[PDB]
Amino acid sequence: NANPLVYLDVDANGKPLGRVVLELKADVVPKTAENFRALCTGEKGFGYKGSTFHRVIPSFMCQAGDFTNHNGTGGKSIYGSRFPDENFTLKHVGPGVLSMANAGPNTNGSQFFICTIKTDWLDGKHVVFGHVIEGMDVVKKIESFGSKSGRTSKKIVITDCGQLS
Ligand SMILES: Cc1cccc(C[C@@H]2NC(=O)[C@]3(Cc4ccccc4)CCCN(C3)C(=O)/C=C/C(=O)NCC[C@@H](C(=O)NCCOCCN)NC(=O)Cc3ccccc3CNC2=O)c1
Repeated sequence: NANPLVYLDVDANGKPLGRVVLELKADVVPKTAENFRALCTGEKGFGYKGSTFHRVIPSFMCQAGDFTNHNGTGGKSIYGSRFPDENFTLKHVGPGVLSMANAGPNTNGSQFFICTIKTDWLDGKHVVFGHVIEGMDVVKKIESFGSKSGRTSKKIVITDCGQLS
């Protein structure tokens, strides 16, 4: 079975930035990939639609997915509030890596990040589970509205998301 492709359509201050297309590596991390896929489609009754990129740091990563507290302290997975680190097989190889945000070991929920640089120091600490395959330019636009603290200069909103099937 082919790896799922999913999308995020992103606004800045109500103005469309475009579409990010992500391949989820369900072959290597099936459980982590399925959580993200299901949060994109909303099929458990909750997910990413309408939530924000709440922490964006230039030359590091763009972080999103806290649809419960919208500030980096929340989120939940389709398995429960948190689920374990599935494996650390895939590595933070460069820009475009899609990886799980966490608050330490075995705290995956819904928050995720897209790298804008090789973040190798996160290897073995954050579960990588996909990669940008179209729309890296959009990711760079998101990055342009970040700051050193991560606070965004514009409201960055995932206005739609889903699975490309
Ligand atoms: C409950 C839950 C479940 C799943 C995910 C999450 C998100 C998770 N919430 C948090 O921890 C906190 C703490 C808290 C409070 C209440 C409940 C739970 C936790 C709240 C949000 C703000 N909060 C801390 C940070 O912001 C932390 C930054 C950090 O960990 N600082 C170290 C160096 C940096 C790097 O390497 N910086 C390089 C800078 O180079 C700039 C170049 N120009 N590492 C990082 O950011 C590591 C990293 C990596 C990817 C994604 C996220 C994160 C951080 N995890 C968070 O945000 C929370």
